[PDB]
Amino acid sequence: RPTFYRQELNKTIWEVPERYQNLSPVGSGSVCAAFDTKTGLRVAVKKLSRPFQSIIHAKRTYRELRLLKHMKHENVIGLLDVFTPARSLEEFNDVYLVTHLMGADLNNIVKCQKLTDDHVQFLIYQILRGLKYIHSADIIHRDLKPSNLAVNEDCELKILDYGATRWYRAPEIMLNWMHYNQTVDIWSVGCIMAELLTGRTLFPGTDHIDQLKLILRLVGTPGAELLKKISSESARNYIQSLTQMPKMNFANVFIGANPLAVDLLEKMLVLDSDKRITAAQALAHAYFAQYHDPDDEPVADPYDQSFESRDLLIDEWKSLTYDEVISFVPPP
Ligand SMILES: Cn1nc(C(C)(C)C)cc1NC(=O)Nc1ccc(Cl)cc1
Ligand SMILES: CCCCCCCCO[C@@H]1O[C@H](CO)[C@@H](O)[C@H](O)[C@H]1O
Repeated sequence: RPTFYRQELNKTIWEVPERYQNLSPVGSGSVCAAFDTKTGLRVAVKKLSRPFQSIIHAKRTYRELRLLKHMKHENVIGLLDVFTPARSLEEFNDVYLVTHLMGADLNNIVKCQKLTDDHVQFLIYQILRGLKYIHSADIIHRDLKPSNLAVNEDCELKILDYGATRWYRAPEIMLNWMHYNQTVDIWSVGCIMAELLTGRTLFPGTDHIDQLKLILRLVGTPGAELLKKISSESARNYIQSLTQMPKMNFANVFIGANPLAVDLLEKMLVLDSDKRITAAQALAHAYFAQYHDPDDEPVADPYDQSFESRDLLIDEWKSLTYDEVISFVPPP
């Protein structure tokens, strides 16, 4: 066990190994930047907020650790370290997660820089590349947005989840469809890409209902073949109540964009989640011809998610989380 030192950052208490120094708050779980004395690189340390307060927090904590420990991809957050100041399972109450500090997030990059088409190609390719991997483990991000994308000075990108958000969310979520295919993340990609192309939020809704109305104005109210799939009659005529919108021609919306980008946007921003391009299909799209390599777009090892169906006690979840901390092997 390393020696742990205590500190206070925004009234919050931080006990970390001496390995990490110059802790400076970045986010509020709360996130600090730090200097890793072992490797000489800048890291980000997230302290989990009250990780075992309820059964639901506790399962979420286990979920987070298990997830991060599995992610081993260039375009997805990777775990460098996980620690607790506790020496036993009995004292165990805090969890800290360590990852490589990429200098900025995608929102704080697009806030001034007008990106070129080549930027869009490369940034979107990377998002789709990490998503191909995430999807292959049967994981859905569910909250993809520019603030959940870390970018370095080479415009290399990693997908993570730091934990309006609605601006990038699939319409079938905001209407609790329940199901969700993995192309909910593809909808979010379309929203991001559109914004990288125009420099403007695509659907900047003021609230939940404005969000949906802005969406329908672009993509149109549901076609016959979509309505054909709606099990619930309540839902079916709630939809058939809303103003009947024609689908917009995207070429007439993204006026000066690369016609291949417009074509890809059309395949991503389809209302019917069954008709949406997948991550793997999108990688093979001609828009990314300069970046696509079918032998360097890897998929994930099998990910055992059976815990998700389990209903356990706080101490059980807590205990399983502790085992995962102890058994952690850092990357090379
Ligand atoms: C919950 N979750 N889901 C994912 C995906 C889906 C991208 C693999 C990633 C994560 N979790 C995180 O990305 N967590 C995290 C940990 C430390 C820092 Cl400094 C920032 C973020
Ligand atoms: C305004 C109404 C637009 C929302 C239409 C939802 C289109 C998605 O379509 C549905 O999505 C589910 C996602 O889990 C799939 O599992 C269903 O089988 C599919 O039919």
